[PDB]
Amino acid sequence: MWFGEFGGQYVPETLIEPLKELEKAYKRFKDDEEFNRQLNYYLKTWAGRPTPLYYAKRLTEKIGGAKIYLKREDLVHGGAHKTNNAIGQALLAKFMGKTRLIAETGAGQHGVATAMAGALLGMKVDIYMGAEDVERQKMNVFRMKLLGANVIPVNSGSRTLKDAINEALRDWVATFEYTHYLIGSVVGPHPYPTIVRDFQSVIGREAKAQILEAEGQLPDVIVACVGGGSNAMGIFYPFVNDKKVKLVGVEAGGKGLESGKHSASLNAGQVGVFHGMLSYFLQDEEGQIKPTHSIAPGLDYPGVGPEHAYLKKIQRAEYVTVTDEEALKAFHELSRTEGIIPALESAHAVAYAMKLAKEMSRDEIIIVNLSGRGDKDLDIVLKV
Amino acid sequence: MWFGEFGGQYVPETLIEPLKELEKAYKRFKDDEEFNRQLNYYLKTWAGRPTPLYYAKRLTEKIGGAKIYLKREDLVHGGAHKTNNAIGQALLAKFMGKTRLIAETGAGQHGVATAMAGALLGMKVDIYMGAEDVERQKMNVFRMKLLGANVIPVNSGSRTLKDAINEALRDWVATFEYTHYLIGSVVGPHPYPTIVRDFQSVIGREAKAQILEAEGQLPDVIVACVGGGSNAMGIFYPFVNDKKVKLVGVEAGGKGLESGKHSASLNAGQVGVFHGMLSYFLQDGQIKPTHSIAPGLDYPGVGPEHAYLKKIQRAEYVTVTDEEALKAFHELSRTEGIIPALESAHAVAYAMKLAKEMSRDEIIIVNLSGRGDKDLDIVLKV
Ligand code: NA
Ligand code: NA
Repeated sequence: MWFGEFGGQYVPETLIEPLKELEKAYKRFKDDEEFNRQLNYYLKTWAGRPTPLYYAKRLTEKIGGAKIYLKREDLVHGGAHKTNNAIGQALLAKFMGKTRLIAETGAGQHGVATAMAGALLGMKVDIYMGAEDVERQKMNVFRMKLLGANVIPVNSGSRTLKDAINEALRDWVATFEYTHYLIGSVVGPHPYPTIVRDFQSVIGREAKAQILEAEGQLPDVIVACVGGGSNAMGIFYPFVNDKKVKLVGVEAGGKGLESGKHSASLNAGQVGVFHGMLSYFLQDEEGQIKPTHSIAPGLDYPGVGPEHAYLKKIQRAEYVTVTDEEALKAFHELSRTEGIIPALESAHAVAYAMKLAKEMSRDEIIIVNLSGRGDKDLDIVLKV
Repeated sequence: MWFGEFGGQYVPETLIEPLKELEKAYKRFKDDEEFNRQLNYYLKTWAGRPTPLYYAKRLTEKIGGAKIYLKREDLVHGGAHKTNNAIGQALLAKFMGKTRLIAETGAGQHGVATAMAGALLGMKVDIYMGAEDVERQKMNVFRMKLLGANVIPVNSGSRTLKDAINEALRDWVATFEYTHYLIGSVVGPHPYPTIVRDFQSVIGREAKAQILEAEGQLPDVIVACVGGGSNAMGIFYPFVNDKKVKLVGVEAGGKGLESGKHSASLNAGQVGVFHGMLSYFLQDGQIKPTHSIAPGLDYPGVGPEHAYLKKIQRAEYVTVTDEEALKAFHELSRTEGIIPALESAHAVAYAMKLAKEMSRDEIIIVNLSGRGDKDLDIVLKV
């Protein structure tokens, strides 16, 4: 439940029953032979795992320092690592006898991954999304409908993510007998931060075997962007006990940390309670979740998962920030130099790895988690 | 250069030398160990090959006849099978010592694939595109520029694909010493129909191994959409000598064959010279305008190797309308959680019809040539 002092289950009493049932089901199935056979079957034949580990030779030669490798999550079905968790949890729900998935979504990217997994597995899908966010992300709303999901605009309160979370929780209280609440990052009350990390750990397990095959040794550094923290935990987790492997999470610097238009919760936030967890949040003087900004839609989440708060505390991972401008430069540079258009989220990680590689020697190795592809971001990059 | 009575090399004398040199280099590199090592290395690490073969269980059960498997070219880097050929030819060009790639593009899809492959290999990329198509395809043009390519609008003639083709040819005449002309389908003068087929044949080779692993037998039918015909040849070719495997090509029926607004060249075209080859093209003597809701099926011709397979009746060619393709687009999205390319949706639509008339122990593989992210704006605007 706890990662040092971070995590917990800060929920109304009514949710203790569904969370207990979910934890018991997860304990039973997580190492079950049949459950894992079906999960591996869907990951392989539907999602296209394993994803390759790509040596960005041109980008490496240009910078003239460490070798940069890219873990190609951009190639998973849907174009984002989110799929790995959507499948795992949707299948877990099916094994629990659930017939319905619900989820909240801010950018709509988790909404899409949940819709896709629900369609795959023949489940009903209802997605809660703040009305202001429905307005900003019309193509993701269309995608979800195309995939058979029902998008429910949340018109109450602030009409944003926090209002969608509350409606999702309220729904789940009433419908948990047949409905699974599918959380999209390493956030939420226990057991979700653990479950999501476990379903993303395939990223790091593949990358470890791939880098040993390619180079005969572990990486010197692994760099991943951090929203809620799921792609970063997924690639980090299998290396945590490899003491010499440096781990770097990259948060959204937005328009600058001084500008207050960012989403760097670890760097600039404070300890607080939200979404049923004790972790770091960007929140105002009155304890309310405060406005966040990134050019990358998926880095708008106002907090960060408790396992990252813990990793920062014990100094096992370092956490840095990259601005909108630096992420944009990296988005262009990767496209031109390697013919890979990255997600703006992932471009934050590419940006930082480019700075880091320059200092390091040529025999050293950086793996960047390329968490998604940038087709989704073409509109806004063209606008800006 | 010939596939029965189709194919050939209908070019001016100025292009004979470049084509001979390409043929000679291709013979030298196609079975060369190092060339193939590097090709497979890029296909694996950069493009993500092999693509999976997916059993569409829910779609199968819903229709209640044959098993429907999908060869998932939608998961290749870029979202379309075009990447396989773009990497192949770009690497060939590099092994020949070329520093520059040119190509023509209609919807921008081959232009994007060429631009990606050129970026990968450190080559200069110029893309000829008709000015009418440039105006209609804002996002693909942007993709191409974002990938480091230069888009050269063509304002000659009717400002369409045929004018782009003619401009690209004119360029290659001048620049061939250092420029490779990268043709995007199984079309053009020899040796291009052969080369592109050979670079797409990886699709069928994987699919053969994958279906034997899953079902212990070859499929009863293979279904693929046909524009110029590269994704179809890629999946067909390794099964051509497996006599019991039925091969079906699906052309764009558009608004309907009787409406005349379509791109069904095999079905309704006549035999003639166009783009340096003898094959079927849609005509009025002149090139006729074509239509499909799928941008990639708007090519007025078809590869000579399909003309040939049709004539000897090794493959059957059919058509599917815009409306049928759209129904299948929606159906695959809802039922399997895969948003297909509108091109690929033609194959899916036909496979769903055919599946209903077959037994539950029979097997269909559909080539899912690409993903549908690129078509969302079209489908919403509809
Ligand atoms: Na955050
Ligand atoms: Na045609």
